[PDB]
Amino acid sequence: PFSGLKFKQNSFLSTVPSVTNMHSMHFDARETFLGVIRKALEPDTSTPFPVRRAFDGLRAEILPNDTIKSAALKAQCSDIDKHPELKAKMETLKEVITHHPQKEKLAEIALQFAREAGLTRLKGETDYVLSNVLDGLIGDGSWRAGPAYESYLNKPGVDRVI
Amino acid sequence: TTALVCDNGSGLVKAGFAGDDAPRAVFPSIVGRPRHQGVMVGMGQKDSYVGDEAQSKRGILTLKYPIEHGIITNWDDMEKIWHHTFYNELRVAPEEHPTLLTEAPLNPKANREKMTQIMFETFNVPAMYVAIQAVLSLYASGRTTGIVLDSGDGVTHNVPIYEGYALPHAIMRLDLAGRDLTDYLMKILTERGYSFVTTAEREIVRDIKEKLCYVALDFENEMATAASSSSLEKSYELPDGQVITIGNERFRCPETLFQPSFIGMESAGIHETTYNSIMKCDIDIRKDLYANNVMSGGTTMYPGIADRMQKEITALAPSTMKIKIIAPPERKYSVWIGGSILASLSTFQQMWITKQEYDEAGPSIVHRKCF
Amino acid sequence: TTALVCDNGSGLVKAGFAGDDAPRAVFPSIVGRPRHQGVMVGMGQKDSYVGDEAQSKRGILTLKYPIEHGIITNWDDMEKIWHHTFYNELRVAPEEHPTLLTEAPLNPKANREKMTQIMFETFNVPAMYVAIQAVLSLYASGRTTGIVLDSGDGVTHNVPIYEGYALPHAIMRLDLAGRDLTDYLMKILTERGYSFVTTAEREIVRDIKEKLCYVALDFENEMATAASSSSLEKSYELPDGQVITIGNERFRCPETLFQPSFIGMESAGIHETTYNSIMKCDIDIRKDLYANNVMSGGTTMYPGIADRMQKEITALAPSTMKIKIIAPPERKYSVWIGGSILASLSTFQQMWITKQEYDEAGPSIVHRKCF
Amino acid sequence: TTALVCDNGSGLVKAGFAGDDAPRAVFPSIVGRPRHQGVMVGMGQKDSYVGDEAQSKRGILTLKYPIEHGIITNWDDMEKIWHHTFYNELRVAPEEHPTLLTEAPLNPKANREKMTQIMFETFNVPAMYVAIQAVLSLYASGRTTGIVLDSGDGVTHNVPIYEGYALPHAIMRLDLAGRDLTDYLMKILTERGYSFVTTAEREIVRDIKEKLCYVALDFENEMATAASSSSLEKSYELPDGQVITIGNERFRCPETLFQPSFIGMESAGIHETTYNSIMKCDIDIRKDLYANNVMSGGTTMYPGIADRMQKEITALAPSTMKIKIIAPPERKYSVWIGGSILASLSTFQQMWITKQEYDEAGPSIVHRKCF
Ligand SMILES: Nc1ncnc2c1ncn2[C@@H]1O[C@H](COP(=O)(O)OP(=O)(O)O)[C@@H](O)[C@H]1O
Ligand SMILES: Nc1ncnc2c1ncn2[C@@H]1O[C@H](COP(=O)(O)OP(=O)(O)O)[C@@H](O)[C@H]1O
Ligand SMILES: Nc1ncnc2c1ncn2[C@@H]1O[C@H](COP(=O)(O)OP(=O)(O)O)[C@@H](O)[C@H]1O
Ligand SMILES: [Mg+2]
Ligand SMILES: [Mg+2]
Ligand SMILES: [Mg+2]
Repeated sequence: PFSGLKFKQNSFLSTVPSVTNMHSMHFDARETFLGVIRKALEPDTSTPFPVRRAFDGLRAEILPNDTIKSAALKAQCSDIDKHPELKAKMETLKEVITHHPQKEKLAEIALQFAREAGLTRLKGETDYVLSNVLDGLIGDGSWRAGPAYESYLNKPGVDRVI
Repeated sequence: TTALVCDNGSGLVKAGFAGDDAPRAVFPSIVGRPRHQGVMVGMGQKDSYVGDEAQSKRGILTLKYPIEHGIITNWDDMEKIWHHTFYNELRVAPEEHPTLLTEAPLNPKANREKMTQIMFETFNVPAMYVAIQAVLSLYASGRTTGIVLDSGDGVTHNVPIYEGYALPHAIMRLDLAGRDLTDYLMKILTERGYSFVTTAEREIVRDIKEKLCYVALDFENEMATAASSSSLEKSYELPDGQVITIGNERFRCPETLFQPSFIGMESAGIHETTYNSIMKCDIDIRKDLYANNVMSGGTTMYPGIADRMQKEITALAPSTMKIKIIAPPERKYSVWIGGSILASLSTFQQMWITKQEYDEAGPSIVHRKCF
Repeated sequence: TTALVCDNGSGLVKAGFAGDDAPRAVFPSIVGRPRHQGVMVGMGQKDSYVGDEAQSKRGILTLKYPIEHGIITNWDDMEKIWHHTFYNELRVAPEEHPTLLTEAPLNPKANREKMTQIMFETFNVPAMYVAIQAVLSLYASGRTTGIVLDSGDGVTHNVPIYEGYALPHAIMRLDLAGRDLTDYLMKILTERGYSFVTTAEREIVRDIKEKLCYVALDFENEMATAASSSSLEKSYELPDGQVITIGNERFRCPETLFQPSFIGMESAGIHETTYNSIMKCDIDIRKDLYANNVMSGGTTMYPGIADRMQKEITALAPSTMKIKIIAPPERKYSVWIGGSILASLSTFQQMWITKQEYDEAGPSIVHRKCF
Repeated sequence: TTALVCDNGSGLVKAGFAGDDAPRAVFPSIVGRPRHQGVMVGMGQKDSYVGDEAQSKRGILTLKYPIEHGIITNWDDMEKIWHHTFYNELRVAPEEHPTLLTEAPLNPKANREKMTQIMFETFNVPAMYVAIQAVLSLYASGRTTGIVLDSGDGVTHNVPIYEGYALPHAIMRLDLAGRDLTDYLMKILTERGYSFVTTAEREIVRDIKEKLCYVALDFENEMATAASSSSLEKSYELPDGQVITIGNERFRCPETLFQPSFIGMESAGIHETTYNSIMKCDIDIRKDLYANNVMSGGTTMYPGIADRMQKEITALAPSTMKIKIIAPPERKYSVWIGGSILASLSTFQQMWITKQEYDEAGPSIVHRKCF
């Protein structure tokens, strides 16, 4: 449905923050991961116009720029059944990011935001956008468990070593 | 009622009202995300500094520019800087005053189409207009003819223009500019060991450059003065306190404008692409372009740049007739000031791009408004 | 309702409620078993004294510390001391009030993982939080920037931090601290014959140290004053009655902070690992770290320690710009007081580690809470 | 008659004769003073050990490196190590054989000027020559084109070069290298409690690093293997006897080459500054640079480093065309072996820097010998 549309390569490398940045306690990882997905889905100008402004027109009510619009976006994410026409337009974007040409480089960095920044600390209770965008990049959706484990205690030998 | 004029500078966003002599606020075009822990609980907010507050706090930020080479790249950040212009530092409602964006010639179309689409559908300004950089600078001259060496932070370009009429085929444009100066100055400080690596130090390299670097009148004979290095070196205090000094690297950096092979780009220097522009122009105008050369843009605030190109174009011109280099003392703001004039003309209020004619036109309306 | 803050001191456990100015109870972190016959029949009970009652009864006990080098070693005794805090001296139910443990940076992970597992599965506190030592001490400063020479009884460490944001790679940490002072003071009392051998005498060495030892402004020139030994010596009454005196050993002991080769550890002194931390920090912050150096921790209560490091960092800094040493008169309690502030902030009650989120997380939850 | 080639390694001095396949002697670039009493009367001599004898005796020495970041700092010690090369381990008279020093690109000029002045006016060699590191490594390839990821102990750098001709403006250089790996490995051993503090332990950290650390193919998915920590951990016997073990810290340390934000330096990884170098090169050469990527230097002996960057540059390149990573099995000695070739060419004996042309030239002669 959005055929004839493409993106420029490596469009998001300036946007992904440092690892010491995302180890912050005042780091609301939602609006900076979406801000990566916003920049990563910036359509290349080689796409023709009538598919460009439609796909951009789908974006502004899905991935807004202002911090009050995305905070307003989460408000209907609690009752996504009662908002079908925006909920139905979301899986279109999920279909687009499924065929994204740098999907693996996204999917490598997408769950790098999940562990180091704690993006997926709800694990099944995250809202509708962070659910399917990760499910757009991670096919099996196996991100539910796995970042929580960190191999806490094991001492196969001697005590403190000096 | 009044109009705003806001030169989208590649390095320094210059902005202000129409009819004002000086631009109201000039701040560097820097957006910056922080890059560290933030173990404080209160000061961890404001996750993206922009402008002067990113300039002062530059030690903990990854300073990135939204515009490179005159082409607006990061449109998400470019909203953030324009929101900082209108609300945060001009304190004006953008929906009430008309704006006037400015841009370089020969940039991509989508740099212009997105720029108007992000102006109406985000800021809802009543009317806008996009101007070529150098054709504003003749309004700053108060003179209707002559080419312009408009060298900015991101791009340099020549727009030859006779009285009224421009020469669109003879517009030449080189991407060598102040960032390519700054990046080459970073390369040659390492020869003296002053290794300045990251973006915070890339900022203070420009403070070295704008305070110290002059361009030489005769490059080789003044290089030979640096052989008997007696009085060439000055010395600059870094923000930490330790001091540097710099010798032949002080003038060898702005010779990139004249020998672009120093940064290895295969081109003619800005003295020669001047003459290559005037040779492209028709033969009657060439007498008047030689008498009318407007230096413009903040890169051309190097001391000695007027005395150099007046010498060097004379080497290329036929020597039977005179050359002039019109270098005013307001070259840094010349694009804005000419932009401040053009919005104030009574014959201009029909030349805008209104919203009521935008809505049936779409973003291609600016291509039928002065190309 | 209210929270408890209990700094797990390496030498002195400091504890109290949130929002209180002074910590409620400060007692030395000493557990001690008796070591003799006990031929009395009634007084033979209470086979492990801890805290002040181990301090007064120190002559018949083997006084051992549960924490060495900031690392909690004997977890069996570490329960016994925390049970003494909550029940025996604060008289509060731990199941009702939230706690806030504090710890050094760069300690092992199991020092943190066991500490939370022994907090929930033993004391059943509602919510806990673990804080880095020195980042609490800036809350005691009421100032959001500057490195901290937080030298405790067991470890010293520097946490450089700009406004909000810390520098995790530039955190430096040396194990030289007050016990390494005390052990070296025991070595140099033997040069005057005052052989203090075992742990009861190791306690009274610290009473010699905290009452007498000052650090010299200029080490060699004030050593030469001890050559003409006229007014340097003071004299200290031991608990039995016989009196000692001490000369050049009074200031030569706290020079271990500056010459760590005295105890033979190959390191830079705390004046130099200060500067080595600030050189690791980025170049913009260095101007502000030099103006903001917070002495903290009980080891830095030596008289003259501020006048020394202000002199000595000045020897290492570029002399064109100023240095400051922020040494408040509450440095002994600065980690607690800043800990008392941080628990009292209204923006902090979402930053805890609750039990209801612990149960599906396990002890690795503190690694995703401020590292 | 024959020439010597002696790669001034930032970590390991590699040396030997011209035309030899293997370098004659490889010893670590460590000078070390002792730091203790020496109450023996006979063995107190030789107050500065250097090389392998400083390596074996490393427990009583303050091991310091003369070269950091590819820049020779301590010129007094740098004489001592070169005197150890010629006399103590090669046993050759330096006045008879020509030498060939090697160095990194973009180092300071005084690192080159002093290096030739300390070569003639101290060792009196007949003729010398200074070579860029990576341009020697193509001679080891036997191939005349392609960029080189020459990552040493002290610096990594890319020298893109087409057949014959180099690209001087596209030479990129990052200071992240094996010492920055070693220092970060010391930071992350403390998370498992293995506190290795001083320079003797900094040596044995490198023995941990070179024997154990591999780089991961996919960082996050192989980090998730360390969550179910079953077969990742190996275990290493320290020189005292007590054994360590290491889990996710084994591969997380060489990810500093790819995420330089781990040590907090704001840069692109060596996979990306590869691609940033090739984008700087002209458009015809880019097809051949992608087919010709030479890994070189001892840092790139990590297992899996070729399989990683072949994957990761493929993520950055346009996928329509192939990539190759030329990782020979002699990458540790590739700079020497290519240096051994270049001195042996019959077309090279006019390319030296002789003493008879030095004497009227002074130390600036090397700036007119291959920059
Ligand atoms: N006084 C000065 N001396 C030398 N260089 C200067 C001076 N002022 C500005 N510059 C250079 O000019 C640049 C500013 O150009 P700018 O006005 O932003 O061009 P544009 O507005 O077209 O982007 C700065 O980046 C700086 O490098
Ligand atoms: N007034 C003082 N004068 C000198 N030294 C002191 C003084 N008070 C405490 N100290 C030293 O500081 C140590 C206490 O440090 P403390 O604040 O308990 O650190 P921590 O809480 O990290 O254990 C004691 O061992 C003592 O030697
Ligand atoms: N086989 C190996 N496996 C892993 N790391 C290695 C190996 N060999 C060398 N290194 C690392 O590479 C560095 C040696 O690099 P080197 O070739 O000496 O660079 P240079 O010669 O420019 O000094 C050492 O720090 C060592 O840690
Ligand atoms: Mg300009
Ligand atoms: Mg303390
Ligand atoms: Mg080497």
